[PDB]
Amino acid sequence: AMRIVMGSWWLFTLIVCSSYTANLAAFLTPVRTFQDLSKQL
Amino acid sequence: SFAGVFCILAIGLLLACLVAALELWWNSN
Repeated sequence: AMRIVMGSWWLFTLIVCSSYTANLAAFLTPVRTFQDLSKQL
Repeated sequence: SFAGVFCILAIGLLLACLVAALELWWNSN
């Protein structure tokens, strides 16, 4: 009833935070590379 | 990569132990 409430709508946002958290993780993505100026560093 | 990340993780334990003592005292009476 009201005892069932505590972690529930807590998870209605914490997992959403976690979804945004794991979301961003890769969004900026002899032979080592392909361009000569990229070799310069 | 995790500074205010685990803040809410402890906040849920706060409201947990809060209502854990609260309804227990309301119902053991």
